[PDB]
Amino acid sequence: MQLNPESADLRALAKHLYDSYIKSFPLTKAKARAILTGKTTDKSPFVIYDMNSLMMGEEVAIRIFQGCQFRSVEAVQEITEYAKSIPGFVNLDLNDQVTLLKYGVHEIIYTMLASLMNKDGVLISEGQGFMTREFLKSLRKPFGDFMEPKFEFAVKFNALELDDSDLAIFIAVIILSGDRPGLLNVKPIEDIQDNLLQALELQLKLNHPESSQLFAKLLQKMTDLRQIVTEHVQLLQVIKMSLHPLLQEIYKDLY
Amino acid sequence: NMGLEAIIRKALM
Ligand SMILES: *c1ccc([N+](=O)[O-])cc1C(=O)Nc1ccc2oc(-c3cccc(C)c3)nc2c1
Repeated sequence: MQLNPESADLRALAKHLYDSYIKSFPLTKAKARAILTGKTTDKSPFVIYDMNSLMMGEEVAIRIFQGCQFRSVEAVQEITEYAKSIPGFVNLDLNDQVTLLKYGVHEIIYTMLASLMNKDGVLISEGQGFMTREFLKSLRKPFGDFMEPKFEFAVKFNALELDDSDLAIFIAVIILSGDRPGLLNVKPIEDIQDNLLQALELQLKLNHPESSQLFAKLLQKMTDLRQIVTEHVQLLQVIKMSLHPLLQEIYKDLY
Repeated sequence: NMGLEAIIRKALM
């Protein structure tokens, strides 16, 4: 591996994407991690770990889903804005742009949800609450099974120890998937993804000397992410059961 | 479906 015009153009793409990521996403992984380790005086979250702490702290399913889906709108707008900054993206057929985001945003939401999770739980009410994993898991079926696979994904994903620089290229790779159903012009999307993949591979070698197969492990995680999105459809069937209104409100902030 | 599509088209313009 050599330092040359190719590599410099790839480091320039990585920087361009990092900058547009920072403009596009107010809640970064660095900020999330800071909250979870108790640095941010500003945000010291109340921990909800059981029914009693739930009270102090202040189809049911379909209603939750209607809720979170509408609350995703801000994230969807941020990712859409982020996509406009990927070189070539706005030159693609408009329908493909829309198809790429329609499928991609769910994967990106779960990717950025991992930033808000550790093994103990997940940040809620934008940094102000912390819902424990085992409390969520304790709830009655089917609700108890909702978040547990995302924690499983998040623990394995967070163990890769990606930073925001890494994540900005990863997210771009996800957006530019040539296999999404109904794409019209697969080739120009693959052309962009090829370039982003090169940038990601360089980024990971420079930023992660500890793990020389991180590139592959991180691509495999796209498979995991695809599975979690797909599992939501199968959970609609399992569902076809009362739940405390405060837990309903909390679930509407997850995904 | 068309909700998400619409929000994305709005966002893209
Ligand atoms: C909201 C709130 C809480 C949970 N939960 O605890 O599992 C889930 C949601 C939710 O609605 N999540 C969600 C997951 C996956 C989704 O995939 C789509 C979707 C929509 C349109 C096109 C595609 C390809 C995928 N929407 C989802 C919503």
